[PDB]
Amino acid sequence: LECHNQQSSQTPTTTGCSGGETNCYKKRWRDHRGYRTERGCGCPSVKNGIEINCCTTDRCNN
Repeated sequence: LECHNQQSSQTPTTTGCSGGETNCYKKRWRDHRGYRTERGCGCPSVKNGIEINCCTTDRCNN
């Protein structure tokens, strides 16, 4: 279980999940004054048009 955390490019870090958590997520969106991005732990959260990708194959945030 190992995932990295590159909050909005900026700087990529390394933070895996634990305590009953083992799911990586890759969500991002850009709207009128509302662009954000997060890729740490998650999975449930999808819609239409935004960008979302869940993974859990040990180091799958590339």
